[PDB]
Amino acid sequence: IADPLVVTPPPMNFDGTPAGTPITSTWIGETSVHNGFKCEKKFLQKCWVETLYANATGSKISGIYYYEGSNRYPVYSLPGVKGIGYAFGLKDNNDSVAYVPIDVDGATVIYPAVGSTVNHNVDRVSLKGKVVFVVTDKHLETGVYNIPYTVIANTWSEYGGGHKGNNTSIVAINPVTITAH
Repeated sequence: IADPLVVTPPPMNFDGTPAGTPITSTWIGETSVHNGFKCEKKFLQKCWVETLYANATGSKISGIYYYEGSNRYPVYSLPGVKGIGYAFGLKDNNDSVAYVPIDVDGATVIYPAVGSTVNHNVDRVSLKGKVVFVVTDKHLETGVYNIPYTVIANTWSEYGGGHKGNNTSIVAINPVTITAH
């Protein structure tokens, strides 16, 4: 079974602005699920997680990115919203695993990652995500932006051993408001 990962950013206030300006000074809405993907063993058998994949569902905005260190994150448009987009981080919730961009250079391996635990006793991977919103129109209107519930990735598993079937799941952004002055 797999639990959806729904990141929950807090309300934002933005006081202006070139495209690519982040709405907040760092990432927000960090959220994690204990049971990201868990394989269900058949009776008297053993199962483990071999690989997890994430496919970002959004449309990239050409030429706009979110930078952290040597990492360059794509920025996507938000269905229903003009002038604000998002970047996101998604990873194995292992303390040895860093956040790095997916969907760069269709789907992306997210497990194993560098630092992940990998053995036949890993029947469960926990997942963690976060988001940042980015100005994409240099003429962003002032007012109240209501970001709708937005699925941002579909995810799925490849399990090993004797299991009851692979899972699919999602990553989504919970609705949030950005007040632009």
